[PDB]
Amino acid sequence: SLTLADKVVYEEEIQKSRFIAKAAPVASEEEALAFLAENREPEATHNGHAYKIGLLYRFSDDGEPSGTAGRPILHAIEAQGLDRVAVLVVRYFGGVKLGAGGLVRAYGGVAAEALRRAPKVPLVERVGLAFLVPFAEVGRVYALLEARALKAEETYTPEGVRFALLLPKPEREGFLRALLDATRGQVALE
Repeated sequence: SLTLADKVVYEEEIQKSRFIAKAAPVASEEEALAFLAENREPEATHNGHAYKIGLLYRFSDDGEPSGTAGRPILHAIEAQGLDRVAVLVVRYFGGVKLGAGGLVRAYGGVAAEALRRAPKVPLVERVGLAFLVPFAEVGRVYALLEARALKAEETYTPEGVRFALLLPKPEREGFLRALLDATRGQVALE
């Protein structure tokens, strides 16, 4: 999954209605509601929104016909493979009715455009690994760590060196395989 690397604002007029999409990365529901509260415009016709944080998601039509604003925004977030993102779409009615179909395309479309234009970065979960290395294998492990640009907490004991490492979840498997290979399996995973 990708998340936003900065906040973005994108405005577009559709059949005279003014749509302003404001998006930001959010790592907790507290942050999502804080962002929405700060960016909502009280005198707008509607402040539709949606956000996704892992399994947690939320969407709101704020008065628009049910299913025409909130879900389309959430679908735009999901369609671009984003997570830990909140999107608000402020709307100022301009005198021309868009119709349910047009609303779905407007809210979803403007949210999608804002998300496409925003800078994005991979959403990575940091995880830890710990293992005990016999003294005969320590040299090979330090070389491996250097070779993979990894730094670890080290504890020297009578049975060898205990290493504690933090790294991206997607890289955990590759590292353990590299470790087991460099030491020919002579290590105790903890």
